[PDB]
Amino acid sequence: MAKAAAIGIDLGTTYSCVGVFQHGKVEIIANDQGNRTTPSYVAFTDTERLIGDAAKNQVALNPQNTVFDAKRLIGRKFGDPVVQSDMKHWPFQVINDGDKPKVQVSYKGETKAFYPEEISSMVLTKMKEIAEAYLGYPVTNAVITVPAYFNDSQRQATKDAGVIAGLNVLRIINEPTAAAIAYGLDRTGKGERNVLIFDLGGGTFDVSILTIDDGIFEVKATAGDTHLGGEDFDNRLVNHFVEEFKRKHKKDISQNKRAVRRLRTACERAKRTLSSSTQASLEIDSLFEGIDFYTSITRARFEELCSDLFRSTLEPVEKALRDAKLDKAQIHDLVLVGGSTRIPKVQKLLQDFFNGRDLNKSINPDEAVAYGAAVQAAILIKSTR
Ligand SMILES: Nc1ncnc2c1nc(Cl)n2[C@@H]1O[C@H](CO)[C@@H](O)[C@H]1O
Repeated sequence: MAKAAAIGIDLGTTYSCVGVFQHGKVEIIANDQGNRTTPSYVAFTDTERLIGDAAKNQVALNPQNTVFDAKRLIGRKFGDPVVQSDMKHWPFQVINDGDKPKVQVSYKGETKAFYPEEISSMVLTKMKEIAEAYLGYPVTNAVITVPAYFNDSQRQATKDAGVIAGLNVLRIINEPTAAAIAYGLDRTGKGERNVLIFDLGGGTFDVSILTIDDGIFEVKATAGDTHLGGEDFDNRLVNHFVEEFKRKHKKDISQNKRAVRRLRTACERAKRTLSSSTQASLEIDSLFEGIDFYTSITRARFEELCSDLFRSTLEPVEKALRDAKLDKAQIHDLVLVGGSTRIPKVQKLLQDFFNGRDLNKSINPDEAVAYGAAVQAAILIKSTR
């Protein structure tokens, strides 16, 4: 029953996803708000602790006590220059507890501090409860994914997050490996298969090259930009609309925090529409000083606004190919991961770079990692019996 069941969890920097392999198919499980992905956010309020959508929805009102980006801290020392650099951009407090970072917040009127693995365990507990509500029984066995470049300390702290969350961690697997499993790229018989995973998420960009020799995976190269993702494209749209509002009304909205946030969420939505329509409309009632902001933008203008950012995704692709000592024609498969890979210009740039090649994109890119993890969790729990 529950002991013969296992889930696959993609514990992402900005969003998390949970899947279950049953009756010959993967089911990506929708949360209680009907969403197939859940924000990796934890909010501490005057009455409760919020996780996911409810935590993301109140981030504007409670920025000091809304934790996100715990994956950027997990398994790291406080003195790490990555931690020191990132801390300058977060609205929550990061403290030092014997060279280990802790996030410090106000919860129910009291000062509390949490290890990154305790924050990630609250995200994992939520994914576990989402699976349990779908299945009708508690599931405890899980496969949890991590980036291919995570070292032993980051992998161990992720497994610790799983234990705190009440999960039996069957295995910690690499995100590009789970994505290759989702597409069945390890079941092509004999002979070495070279796979490139192009993973463009909400806040990070990763390129991974894997060799699959008779079911055995080997990471040949990892490249990317830890500070490039979908949110940079939302911000390019924000700057455009701030300049358009200034041209139409001769008023600068940039300093009004509420106006900028409402414009930001509307921009994120319009950006998503631009992946399937050639135009999107913004409909903001009383954006600033009682002025409605009803406008539109073409996909052509959006592509111009992010042109340099889209083109920059090809430098880590070339870098990974040189590190792996492989030419483009030596790559057998191209896999898309992350919601931002739905952007048509991004697909066109990657396809043209690989000389007109087909892309593996039939599985929802923001769900491919959880899909593969769910497949692996089923194989692993079956072998355990
Ligand atoms: N249809 C889409 N077109 C463009 N961007 C998208 C789309 N869906 C998501 Cl999610 N994202 C973005 O992916 C990230 C999460 O993986 C977020 O930045 C989200 O906006």
